[PDB]
Amino acid sequence: REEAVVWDILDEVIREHPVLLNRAPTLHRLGIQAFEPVLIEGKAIQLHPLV
Amino acid sequence: SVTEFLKPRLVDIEQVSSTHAKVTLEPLERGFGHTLGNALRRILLSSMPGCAVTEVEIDGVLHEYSTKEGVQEDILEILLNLKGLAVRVQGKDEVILTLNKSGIGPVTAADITHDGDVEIVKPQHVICHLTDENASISMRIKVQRGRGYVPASTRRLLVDACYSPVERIAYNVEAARVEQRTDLDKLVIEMETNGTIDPEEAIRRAATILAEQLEAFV
Amino acid sequence: EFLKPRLVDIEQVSSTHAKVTLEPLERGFGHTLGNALRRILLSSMPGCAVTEVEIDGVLHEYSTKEGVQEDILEILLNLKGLAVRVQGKDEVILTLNKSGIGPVTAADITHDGDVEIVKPQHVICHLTDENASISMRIKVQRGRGYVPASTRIPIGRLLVDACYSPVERIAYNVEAARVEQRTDLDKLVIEMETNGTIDPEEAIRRAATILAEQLEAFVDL
Amino acid sequence: ARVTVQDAVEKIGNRFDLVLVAARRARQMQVGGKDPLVPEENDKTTVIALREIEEGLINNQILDVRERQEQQE
Amino acid sequence: EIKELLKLGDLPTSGQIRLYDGRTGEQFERPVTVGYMYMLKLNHLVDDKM
Amino acid sequence: KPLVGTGMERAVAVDSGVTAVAKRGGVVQYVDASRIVIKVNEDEMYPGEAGIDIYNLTKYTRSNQNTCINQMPCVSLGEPVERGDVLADGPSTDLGELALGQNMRVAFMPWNGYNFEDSILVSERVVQEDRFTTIHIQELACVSRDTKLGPEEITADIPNVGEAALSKLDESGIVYIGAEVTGGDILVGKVTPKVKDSSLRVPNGVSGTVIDVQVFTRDGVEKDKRA
Amino acid sequence: QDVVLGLYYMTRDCVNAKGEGMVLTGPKEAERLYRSGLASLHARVKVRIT
Repeated sequence: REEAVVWDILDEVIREHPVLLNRAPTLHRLGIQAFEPVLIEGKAIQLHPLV
Repeated sequence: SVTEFLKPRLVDIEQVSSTHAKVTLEPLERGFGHTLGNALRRILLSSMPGCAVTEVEIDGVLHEYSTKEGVQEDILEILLNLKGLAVRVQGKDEVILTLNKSGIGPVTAADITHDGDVEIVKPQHVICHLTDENASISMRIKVQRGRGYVPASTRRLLVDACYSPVERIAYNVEAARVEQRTDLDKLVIEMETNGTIDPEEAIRRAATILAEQLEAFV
Repeated sequence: EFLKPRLVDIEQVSSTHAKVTLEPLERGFGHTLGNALRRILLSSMPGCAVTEVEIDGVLHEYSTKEGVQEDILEILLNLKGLAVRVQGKDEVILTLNKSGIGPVTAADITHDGDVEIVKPQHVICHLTDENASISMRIKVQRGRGYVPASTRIPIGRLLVDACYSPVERIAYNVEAARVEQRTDLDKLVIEMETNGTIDPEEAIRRAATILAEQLEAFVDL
Repeated sequence: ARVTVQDAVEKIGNRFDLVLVAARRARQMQVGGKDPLVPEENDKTTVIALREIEEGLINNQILDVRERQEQQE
Repeated sequence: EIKELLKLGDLPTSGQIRLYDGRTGEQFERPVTVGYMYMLKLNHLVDDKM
Repeated sequence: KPLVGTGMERAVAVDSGVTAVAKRGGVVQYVDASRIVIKVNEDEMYPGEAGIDIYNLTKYTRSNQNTCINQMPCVSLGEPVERGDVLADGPSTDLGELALGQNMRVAFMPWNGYNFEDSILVSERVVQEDRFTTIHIQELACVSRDTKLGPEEITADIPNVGEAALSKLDESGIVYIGAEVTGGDILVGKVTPKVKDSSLRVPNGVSGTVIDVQVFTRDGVEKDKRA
Repeated sequence: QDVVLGLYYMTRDCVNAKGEGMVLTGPKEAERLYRSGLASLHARVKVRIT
């Protein structure tokens, strides 16, 4: 249902949990890194530009 | 629900010791963080009622690119050091001061004549160095009240009067969320002054100016 | 010690839009209040966009009514292009009933008291038949910003996008004021565009009200 | 609130004993008992374990002495 | 021929008009190329992908 | 109407027959979103078997990339037309010219790094004018086979579901035309006889509004009231 | 690509503009000048750094 309490719970469970990001043609070992998520509206992954 | 806008109140003032200031504001309506940042930035930047150094003459020097012996530094360099000087003044408009001293050593801001009204805020700041037993320093510093940054060409050796007490003003905008709220703005004011006034009161003075400029409207 | 401006001039240079003038202002306040008022007058104003329209002979929004030439969707966009003024209510229902061969403009809407149309000659749609009558009931309510129908969401009540904005085109140009025994006085000229729903004096006054409340957020009055 | 684990590697230079020591301590702090010896910032026991690494008071030796003494008790 | 068509209009010949930020509200230096491009939407829509 | 065209939109918009190509010229008597009636000029038209013409427009219907294919009339009422010309505009056609996307006001400047690699930035004015707004059509299928322990009933009686899940149905269990459906509600109640729910739902995460219900039935079975 | 363009534009020396040929005690008032518009972005100026 995505009620009023669940989003605060999601911001609880993210805060210090890394995830792995991965472009599919993985050439070398910077093809996969780790990031701490920050929740963004919309439907597309925002990604730090230098990386 | 057309008049209501989400009035922020300042969640914290992470202030660092004397004049370094980091002031945050949240939550804000979509867009208004930039107009508040730009308004407070331009108002604190170009229009602040303050006082500074305006013109200094040397009693034995009639040129900018000149020197007096016994001094490790130059007169352009002490123009930089006098631009760094920070003074609060009583409601009298102008007053002349001086630096009449004969003595070996660094010349500090406390070794200026005190002269009643004028309160030097940083006695630890050093103007110039003297080293010889007979090299005497003597000049005539003239403060003035004003409301901006007045350069030399816009206007005896001239001093650009940085009347505004602020030294760095900058603001970033990050996202800050309330319950179901999609995109609400957050104002982060990072700011340094010269220490002639505490920074939060300077923010309130700038807001007071713009409040009068809107008091004419509504 | 700064010189406060006053609402010195309002000039209805056209039926849609007008120019206003701020005078006198000091140095630095020109671009300051110019960017400020431009950003507020684009950002958040009152408005009277169209929200929900219930056309009678319509099941869903992608059908096509017999006797009108356009799609019903294009009729909905032409209803979106409508401008309307209210005074005292936050919502209202309107009425359109018309048959016969001819264009169908907003001037055929029932012209109930505080409801006011400022562009009557705008077309909604055309017809083709002697006897095929469109008949729609239009809910118009107040609002602010942009409310797409996916957010806030009967089978006949269609939902269109909310276009709460009285303005499109805002500009400001600074210049000098009169001599007046004091130079560096800045004449602020705001040139705005309005469909005809909000008076420019009311617009600039509400803008000042909003930005004054946002300064009220921490400084006292 | 933690961005780099550089100082953790400055205290244990092997960078893989880092992972085992921090994981062992954070497991023993996760499910039950043996409270963290640092103030927390409403953050998970991963960041707590690495933070107690960078305070120096966690390595393989402290876990050896404490697990051995809990065995003795 | 493009210069002649621009000269028919009110726009300057080089096409580089000065513009203004909404954030700062002041003039960018080095006036910029604006205009009207015909653009297209492609069928890689995000909710198909995500 | 693309600004910087090539002069090749005419031949494309004529020969790719998504528009209403006038087989004979004349004067248009009747215009509708459904159809266009063509009264032919007399010299262009046979003495015997004479009559007039009617062009049926193709309405909202499914494409093959699940986009929208639809025609719209471009000629006003009572109008001279010439033989071999468009009469109604279809998908991405305007007045006999191929109009794929839209012309927009555009600027080339680095803006806060939001355009970092190749990132096109779009102002909110574009989505407020609803002018990248597009239409997709999904064809959701549901079948009624017959396997062991019974056939596959199309009733509305569904075990352990909310009445809100039932409320967007008829008496039988097929959705009314015009329901603003949401992701997860039931279109057709399909039950497995044991009995267990396996009814057709919306694919998860999309909106929509039902425009049409096709129903086919193999011969030998009675139909309910909605069929 | 973008940020390196902005940096290369930010450190270069035009021969003359507003503020060319004065002195400044610190980079804080350099930023205060550039946000004012009372100087160039870039002009060969003797300042104090540390």
